[PDB]
Amino acid sequence: ASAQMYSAFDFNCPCLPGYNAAYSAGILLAPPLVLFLLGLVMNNNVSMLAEEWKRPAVLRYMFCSMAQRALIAPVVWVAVTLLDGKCFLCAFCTAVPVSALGAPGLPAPELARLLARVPCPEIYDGDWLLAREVAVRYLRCISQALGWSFVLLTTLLAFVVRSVRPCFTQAAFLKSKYWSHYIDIERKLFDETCTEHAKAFAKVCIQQFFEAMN
Amino acid sequence: ASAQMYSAFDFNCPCLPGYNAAYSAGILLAPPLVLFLLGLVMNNNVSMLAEEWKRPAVLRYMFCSMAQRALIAPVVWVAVTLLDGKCFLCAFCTAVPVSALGAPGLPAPELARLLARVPCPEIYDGDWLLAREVAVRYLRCISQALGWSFVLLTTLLAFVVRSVRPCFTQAAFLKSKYWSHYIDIERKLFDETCTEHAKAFAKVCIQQFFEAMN
Amino acid sequence: ASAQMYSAFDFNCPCLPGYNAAYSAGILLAPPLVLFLLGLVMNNNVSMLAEEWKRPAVLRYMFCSMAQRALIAPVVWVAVTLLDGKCFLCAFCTAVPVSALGAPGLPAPELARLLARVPCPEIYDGDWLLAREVAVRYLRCISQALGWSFVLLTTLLAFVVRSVRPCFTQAAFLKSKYWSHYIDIERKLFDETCTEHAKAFAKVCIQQFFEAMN
Amino acid sequence: ASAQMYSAFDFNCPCLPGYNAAYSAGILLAPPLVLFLLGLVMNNNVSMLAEEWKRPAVLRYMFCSMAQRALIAPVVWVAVTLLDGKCFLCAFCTAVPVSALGAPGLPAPELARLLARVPCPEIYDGDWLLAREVAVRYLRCISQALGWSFVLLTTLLAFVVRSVRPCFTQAAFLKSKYWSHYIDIERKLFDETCTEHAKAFAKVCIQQFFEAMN
Amino acid sequence: ASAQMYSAFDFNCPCLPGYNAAYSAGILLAPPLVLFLLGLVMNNNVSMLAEEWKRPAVLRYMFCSMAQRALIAPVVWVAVTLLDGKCFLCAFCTAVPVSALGAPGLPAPELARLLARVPCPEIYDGDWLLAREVAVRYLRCISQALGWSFVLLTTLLAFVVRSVRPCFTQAAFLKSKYWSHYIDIERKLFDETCTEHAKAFAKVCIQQFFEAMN
Amino acid sequence: ASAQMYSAFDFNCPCLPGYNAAYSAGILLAPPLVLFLLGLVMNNNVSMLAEEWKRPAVLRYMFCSMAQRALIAPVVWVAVTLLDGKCFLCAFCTAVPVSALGAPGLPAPELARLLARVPCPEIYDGDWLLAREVAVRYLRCISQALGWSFVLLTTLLAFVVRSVRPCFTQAAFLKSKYWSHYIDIERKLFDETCTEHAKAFAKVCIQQFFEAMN
Amino acid sequence: ASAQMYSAFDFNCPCLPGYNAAYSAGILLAPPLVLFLLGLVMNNNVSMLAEEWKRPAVLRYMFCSMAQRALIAPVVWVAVTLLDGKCFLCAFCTAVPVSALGAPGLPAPELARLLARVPCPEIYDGDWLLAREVAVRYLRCISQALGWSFVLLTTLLAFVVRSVRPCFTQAAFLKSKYWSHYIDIERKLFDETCTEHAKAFAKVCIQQFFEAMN
Amino acid sequence: ASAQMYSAFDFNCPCLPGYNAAYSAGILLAPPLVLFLLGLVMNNNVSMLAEEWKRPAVLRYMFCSMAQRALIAPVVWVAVTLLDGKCFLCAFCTAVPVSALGAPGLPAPELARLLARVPCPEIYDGDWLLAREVAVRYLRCISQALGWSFVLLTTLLAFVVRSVRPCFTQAAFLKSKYWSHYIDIERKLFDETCTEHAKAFAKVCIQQFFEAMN
Ligand SMILES: CCCCCCCC/C=C\CCCCCCCC(=O)O[C@@H](COC(=O)CCCCCCCCCCCCCCC)COP(=O)([O-])OCC[N+](C)(C)C
Ligand SMILES: CCCCCCCC/C=C\CCCCCCCC(=O)O[C@@H](COC(=O)CCCCCCCCCCCCCCC)COP(=O)([O-])OCC[N+](C)(C)C
Ligand SMILES: CCCCCCCC/C=C\CCCCCCCC(=O)O[C@@H](COC(=O)CCCCCCCCCCCCCCC)COP(=O)([O-])OCC[N+](C)(C)C
Ligand SMILES: CCCCCCCC/C=C\CCCCCCCC(=O)O[C@@H](COC(=O)CCCCCCCCCCCCCCC)COP(=O)([O-])OCC[N+](C)(C)C
Ligand SMILES: CCCCCCCC/C=C\CCCCCCCC(=O)O[C@@H](COC(=O)CCCCCCCCCCCCCCC)COP(=O)([O-])OCC[N+](C)(C)C
Ligand SMILES: CCCCCCCC/C=C\CCCCCCCC(=O)O[C@@H](COC(=O)CCCCCCCCCCCCCCC)COP(=O)([O-])OCC[N+](C)(C)C
Repeated sequence: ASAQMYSAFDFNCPCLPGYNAAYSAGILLAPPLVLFLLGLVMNNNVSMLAEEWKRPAVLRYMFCSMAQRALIAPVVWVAVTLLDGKCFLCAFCTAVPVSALGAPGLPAPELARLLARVPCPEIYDGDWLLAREVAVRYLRCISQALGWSFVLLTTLLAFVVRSVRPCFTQAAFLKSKYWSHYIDIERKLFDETCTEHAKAFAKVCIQQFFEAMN
Repeated sequence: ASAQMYSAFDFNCPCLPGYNAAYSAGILLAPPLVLFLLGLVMNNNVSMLAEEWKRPAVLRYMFCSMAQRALIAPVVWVAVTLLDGKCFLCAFCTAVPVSALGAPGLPAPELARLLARVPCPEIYDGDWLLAREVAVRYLRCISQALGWSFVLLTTLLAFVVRSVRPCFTQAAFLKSKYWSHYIDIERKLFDETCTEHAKAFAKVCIQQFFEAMN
Repeated sequence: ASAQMYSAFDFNCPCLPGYNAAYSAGILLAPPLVLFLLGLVMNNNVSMLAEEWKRPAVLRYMFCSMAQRALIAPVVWVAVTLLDGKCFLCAFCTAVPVSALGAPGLPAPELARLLARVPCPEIYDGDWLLAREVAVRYLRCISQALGWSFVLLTTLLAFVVRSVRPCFTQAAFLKSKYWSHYIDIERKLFDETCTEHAKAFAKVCIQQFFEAMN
Repeated sequence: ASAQMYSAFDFNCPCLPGYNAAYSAGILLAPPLVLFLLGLVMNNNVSMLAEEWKRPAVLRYMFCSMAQRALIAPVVWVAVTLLDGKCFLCAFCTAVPVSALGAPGLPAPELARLLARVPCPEIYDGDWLLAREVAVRYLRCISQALGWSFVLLTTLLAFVVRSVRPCFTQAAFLKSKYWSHYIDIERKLFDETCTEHAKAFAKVCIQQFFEAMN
Repeated sequence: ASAQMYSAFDFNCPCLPGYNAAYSAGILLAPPLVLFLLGLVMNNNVSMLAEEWKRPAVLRYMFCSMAQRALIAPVVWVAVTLLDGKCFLCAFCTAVPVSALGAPGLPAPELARLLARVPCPEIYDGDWLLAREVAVRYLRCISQALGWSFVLLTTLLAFVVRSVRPCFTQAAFLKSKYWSHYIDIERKLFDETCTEHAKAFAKVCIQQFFEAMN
Repeated sequence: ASAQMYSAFDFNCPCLPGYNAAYSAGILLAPPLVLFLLGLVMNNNVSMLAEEWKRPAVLRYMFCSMAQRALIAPVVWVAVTLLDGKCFLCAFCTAVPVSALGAPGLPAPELARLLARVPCPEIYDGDWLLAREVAVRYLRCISQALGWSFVLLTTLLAFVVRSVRPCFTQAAFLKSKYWSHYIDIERKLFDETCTEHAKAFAKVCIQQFFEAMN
Repeated sequence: ASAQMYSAFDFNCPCLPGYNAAYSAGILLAPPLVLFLLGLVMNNNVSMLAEEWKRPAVLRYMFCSMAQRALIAPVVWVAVTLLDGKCFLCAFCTAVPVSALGAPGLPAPELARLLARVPCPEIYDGDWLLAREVAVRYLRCISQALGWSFVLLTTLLAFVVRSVRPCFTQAAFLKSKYWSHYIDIERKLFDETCTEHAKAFAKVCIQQFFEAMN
Repeated sequence: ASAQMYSAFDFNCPCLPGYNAAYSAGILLAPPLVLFLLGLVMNNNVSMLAEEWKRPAVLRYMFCSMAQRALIAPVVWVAVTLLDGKCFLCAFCTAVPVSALGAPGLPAPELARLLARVPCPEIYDGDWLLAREVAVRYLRCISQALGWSFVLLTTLLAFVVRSVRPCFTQAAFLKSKYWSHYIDIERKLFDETCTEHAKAFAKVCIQQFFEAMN
């Protein structure tokens, strides 16, 4: 439910020397933060939970669970961005070593107005000190290697929580389990009494509804 | 049920210096207002609700509920417009800084008749003071950043109503729950009596229908 | 069941100065009128309804209902025509301000024989006083804005009938409800007697059908 | 089951001055007549119906019904032909006003051998007195307007038969209803007796079929 | 099950002056004759039927039925050939009036070696006395008109057999009906006795199959 | 299950004067012979059938049946080859009458090295005595006519076996019918005894499997 | 499950005079050997079978069965390779008769460095002694003929094992049949006892699980 | 669940002489290691297993099983990389024998800056000592041969574990089987008691929920 957005969600990368960090860093942080606290609003175990959490048990449970199953969305929508390589080229294009690993120099301020124009766009000035195909696929390299290094740092970190017992014990987990299926039971518990008691005054008001004219 | 309309619904953007604000602001406000008060007409809990709401309980409920589930359509059809970037370029094209972040100047009134012609269309005059690919993807940038900032302002705002108790208490919600499944019950309550009582005069009039000729 | 016709139903727009109003206004009025009184012929509650409606109750009901559910087809097939913009350009092409918002003039009658040739077709004469891409997408603008203004005038108008009680009361609606499922009941009421009574003379004539030769 | 034939069924339009009326009028009349009396052969209530209809009741029913449900095929396969515009251009191409609404004249007989060559084909002679794109889309206009005027003349006419009582009364309709489900009942009536009586001589001849060798 | 073959079944039309009649008339007669007596071999009511039909009742039935339901395949695979127009152009290309309705003449035998080369192929000699696009779409015209005239001659002829009583009476049809479901009954009649009697010697030979080693 | 192979199974046609007969006749005989004796290996009524068929009843049955239902594969994969026309052009390309029905002559041996190069390939030498499009579509003609003549010779021949009684009588067919469903019955006959008798020693060995440690 | 791999599995054919035999013979032997002993690992009747097959009955059965049903994969993935013709051209390209059936000669070692470059690749040197289209489609011929000759040698060989009794008798086949459905029976035999006995200590440990706090 | 990632997961191959080994070896090791210890986190038999595995039976089981079924993902995502040939060309491009099997030499350091630019990219310098199509499809050869040699080394190695008894005996496997379906049984064991005991205080608190106002 994350990578599908990346198919049609376009990317812009404004080639202006100094706004790049914004639009670059803007797209890598916002969707995670919005995806995180959006799926959290979907789990129905949230509403009353913060209600009684301010008056002064299960105080350390029923919040770690939501924190886990709702924290899979951001970590995937932040890894797929790195592996593509369009979010990284847009940002650090202004800091590629020119005279080496690219020869002649140029003035300082105008150069930033030149090298900043070497993402994907077809408005790049061209020849001097750099060929566009050589600049890219070098920054795309550093992203993907830095990318895979990220997911190792997470998937390994997902091996301790599901293998160690942070808040997984019979202190409140078992007790909180007692809250599991009472509420939905209360849905079909009072509903039968509610639906039945509605039948009490049903026939009473229904008097004129039987027949008369027909 | 919102983004699907944006697939085939064309966009025009009339390159005339002064009507742009209309056609731009026209398309960003109308569909929300029409989508809002259209889904509201779909919920069957609306008809009698305004009926008795003028004679002088549940006065503060049964209207907030409809206001919520029917207010998801506009907020999505107003975010997708920003992220695309065709509604914003059409409007503020007349206020892009020319001499900087774009050099030679020109007369005032004719310039508005020139810069106003730089959306998507292929009738742009061209060279002076601006390249068309540089104008766009700078306004497309400001939209998307302003766009994501919008949805954060909403999805976070969708975290207080579903986590705080605005009109969520046992004052009328429980009482209004008693109105929940009586009406549909009344559908199949009098129907059995109605369908049965119809069988009363059925055999009476059916006398000549048994047989005679055959 | 309306917009699907607009996919393959071609459009012609004859570039002749004076027939345009016909073929333009012809296509915007006829399909509504034919769609309206066609779906009306589909509701089975129509046949006897006009029968007894001329001899001199439910006189103000059982006709407003059909008038509603069968009046959704035209209002949609008349909004989709405006939003496209091909029905409006074909008509008012002869009244676009030339010397402004388009320079040199020309004779009166021949001009109508020129400006009338600027819809979609690729037979337009060309240069003088107007560029074809500038004429269109200005009339396409006025249509869409006028279009959305239409649907607001209707969807809002669809909020009073479903929220006010024009003919929605227990004067004949409840009485007319008594006619609801008697007729279809009469279908399977006399059918069992008819199908049964057919079995009366069945065995009588079936005498020679048992066996003899075999 | 009508418009589908129009997808792959090719059209020819022989550009010969005098056969056009044949091939034009030929394709607009034949498929209706063949579609009409073809679906009539499908309704199983036809066979004996004409049998006893010549020896000298239901004499005015059981033929109007078939005449209705089998007369929907032609009226649709004759409207779709008009709206397309390829059946009309092929016919009246020889009678388009040349000197006006099209300038120099020509000899009479050769002209018919020229104007007759202006349907779709790419063998048109060209320049004089008419541009091919102007001839078509003027005759295509007159067809579609004449087309929609047709379907109004029919769909309105389909509003009197389903709203007036031509042969819809309890004179023979109810009596003819008695013939409704006897015949199919006679199918499974004698079949059980036939299938059963077959079991009579079944075991009789089956004597040598039990066992002996095995 | 007929027109589907016409999709991939290629057509050749050998442009040789004198073999055309063969390959043309060859493809219009053979598939009907093969389709006719092929579906006839599918109806299981054929095998014994010709068996006892030579020793010297139902003598005039049980053969007309097969003759009808198996004669729908050829009549459709012979109409679709005409309407296409590739079977007719291939044959009568040698008899198109040249000097009229097409000017200069030529020698007799070589002309047949020229006009015979004007089907679809792109090896036509060209200019003299005929343009290839004018020859075709004139013979394609005569086919389609002659084609529709055919299907009228058949579908009308299909209105007398299903409306008159050629061999539809209670002379052998009812008697032959007695043969309808006895045979398939005999399938599951002796099968139960056969399957049962097989169980007789089943346990007898199964003696060593119970157990011993295990 | 035959024509599907002809879709992707490529064809080569080596243009060498003297190997053509091999690769041509090679592909028309092998797949039939392999398809024939392959489907024969699929019918489970084959294994023991040849077993007891050599020791010295049903001797003339139970082999004609397999010979029929397994001989439908080759006759279809040998007709589809003719109708295509690529198997025939590849073979008899060396025997097309050149000086007539095609003018100047040439030496004998080199000519065979030329005319042999006129299948589909684009390495044909060209001009003299023959145009490539005229050679093909003449041999493709003779194949298809010879092809349809084949299938008539078979489908008609399929009308005598299914209408005459070659080995269709109550001499061994009825007796062999007694072998029909005993074997599969023997599958579920001893299986119940086998599966049951397995339960004998099941509980005996299962002693240590109940419980002890747990 | 074999030919599907051949769709996307690319082929390389390194045009180097002397490695061709390796990469050619490498791809024709390995996949068979890996497919053979891979499907063998899938049949669950293999594990214990080799276990007791070394300590010193069914010694000649239960291994021939696996050898058959798991030997269908290689024989198909080795026939499809021949019929394509890309595995054979890659190998024997260095041994095509040049001076005949292809004229001028050349030095020995360099020639091998030339003729070795005439597979599919577009780096072939060209003119002398051979045209690339003539070399291929001659080796492609010898493969396909040699290919079909292969499958005849196998499918015929598949007619003796399924028609003769190599290891098909009541010596161990019937005895080994007794091992057929005991093991899976043992799955659901001890499972019911295991699942039941688990219920023994279930209620014992479940004491504190009933209720107390709630 | 492995090869699907290889469809859209792009590949970069940065043509810089010395980073190639990193990006090459980086992509061949990381996904295996991440796929391995990711599927391991999916098997629910892992959590408590490491818990009690540190306090100082089944000590040598319940870890070999997970090690097997979760070690199929890496071995497939490491074989598909070799067979493609894009991971190997990217690495060893700097060590292809130039003067042989490719003539003139060049300086040492610049040469590495040239030969390193001969993967897929279209920035290769060109002519001297090597043609790009000859370099590739020679390294692609060595990969595929080395590739198939790999999978033989594994699939054969997968024949001993499933045919020998490493940890497959009745020492702890049978005992560990006793842990198989108790836990899920404990899910629906205490749940019925938990769901039931919830019904204890259900009616107690439900007192005010029956009726009063209605
Ligand atoms: C068509 C569909 C497309 C498919 C996509 C294909 C491509 C796929 C590519 C890659 C797939 C990678 C999968 C990753 C592993 C997922 C599991 C996981 O992580 O769960 C853990 C998450 O919670 C944590 O414990 C981690 C928290 C670490 C902090 C990270 C900061 C994030 C904020 C951003 C700031 C960054 C700033 C720094 C910027 C550098 C634990 O929760 P869980 O509930 O126990 O997990 C259950 C695991 N299970 C589900 C298997 C059992
Ligand atoms: C193929 C399909 C395409 C998919 C699209 C993919 C792209 C998706 C992109 C983005 C997705 C973004 C999702 C947003 C969050 C939705 C939820 C929500 O907001 O609900 C809230 C809405 O009601 C409110 O409380 C907000 C009201 C704020 C006022 C906004 C003005 C709007 C008028 C316009 C004037 C603007 C003028 C100013 C112009 C700047 C609360 O109601 P709820 O019932 O409690 O919500 C339940 C939430 N749940 C559903 C999860 C539980
Ligand atoms: C993918 C699919 C494609 C879809 C197509 C999309 C395009 C659609 C475009 C258009 C759709 C138009 C629909 C038309 C209305 C149909 C109903 C109707 O007409 O029934 C009537 C027909 O019988 C009559 O009463 C009319 C007879 C008039 C005579 C006409 C001459 C015809 C002969 C030719 C000579 C011409 C010579 C003159 C030449 C100028 C009455 O019968 P009914 O049984 O009561 O009808 C029930 C109606 N109901 C079904 C709703 C209840
Ligand atoms: C994707 C699918 C493609 C669809 C195709 C779309 C295109 C469709 C185009 C057209 C459709 C046309 C349909 C035709 C009508 C069919 C019905 C019929 O004819 O039955 C009759 C046939 O038997 C006869 O009575 C006729 C015999 C006349 C002799 C003809 C010679 C044929 C031999 C050749 C020598 C020629 C030599 C002369 C050369 C000039 C009677 O039998 P029935 O059992 O009572 O019929 C039941 C009718 N029902 C089925 C409705 C109830
Ligand atoms: C997408 C799918 C593609 C569809 C394809 C579309 C194209 C279709 C085109 C054409 C379809 C043609 C169908 C043909 C008829 C089939 C029936 C038949 O023949 O059965 C008979 C076959 O057995 C025989 O009796 C014939 C034996 C004659 C010997 C032929 C030599 C063959 C060896 C080669 C050497 C050649 C050397 C000489 C070279 C010149 C009898 O057996 P049956 O069991 O009683 O048959 C039941 C019939 N039924 C099934 C209807 C009841
Ligand atoms: C659309 C879908 C695409 C399809 C793809 C098509 C292409 C397919 C192409 C090829 C398919 C190849 C299949 C391989 C066989 C799989 C089975 C197997 O191996 O299981 C074994 C794995 O565990 C082991 O025993 C092997 C461990 C060896 C160490 C390898 C190092 C790996 C680390 C990397 C470092 C490398 C460093 C060195 C670099 C050179 C045993 O476990 P099992 O549970 O008993 O297996 C059951 C087998 N069964 C499943 C049949 C019963």
